[PDB]
Amino acid sequence: MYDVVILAGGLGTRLKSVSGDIPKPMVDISGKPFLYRLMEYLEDQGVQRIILSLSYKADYIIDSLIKDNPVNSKVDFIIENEPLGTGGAIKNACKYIEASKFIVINGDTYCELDYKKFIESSLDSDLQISGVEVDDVCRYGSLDIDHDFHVNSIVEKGHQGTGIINSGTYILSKKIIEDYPHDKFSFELDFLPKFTGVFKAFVTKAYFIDIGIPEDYYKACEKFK
Repeated sequence: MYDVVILAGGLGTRLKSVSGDIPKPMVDISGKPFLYRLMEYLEDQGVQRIILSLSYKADYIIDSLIKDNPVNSKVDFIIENEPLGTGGAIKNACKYIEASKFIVINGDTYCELDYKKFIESSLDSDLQISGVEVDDVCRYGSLDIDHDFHVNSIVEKGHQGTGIINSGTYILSKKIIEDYPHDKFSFELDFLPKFTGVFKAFVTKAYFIDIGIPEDYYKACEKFK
């Protein structure tokens, strides 16, 4: 089981048009912050080490975890003092991973994935993304993949109908991004169009919610009581 990096920076504070002040990962979900429920699930899956990449209000979040540690998994913090982007944050996290591969997850996403099966589908790739099959992919970014599940492109939200949600969860070999020439960049908009290695999707029908979507936010609160 790999180390997990959770990207909690650069997620902004809005809900649609409405701008907020609470770091999206700390939104209360029926008695517990969203980030805590995510970490509890990871611990249940066997995660032994979590790396929290933080930008906006890192201290508030740190203070929180000290006060209440929802998990016994090893937890490390990384305060980004300038916006590195999603790619820059992953590159920056590489220094702390000693193994050759690790997991990245967005901190405003909750997906009840089978991580042991995810790790196994990734053995013959240098980059693997988790995709979630749904009936209506309308509200979500989606994946355009071929009949061998090679990822051809990451598709912006807006397309209606059946589809595979871009979960933002990856398994990657550190070597592909560790020495990326830029310190600040977007993983999906800057890195992926350049990446020439084997890039496949692990596709499931896992429970998935994105807390930046109002309907999933209500769903989550109801789910958890």
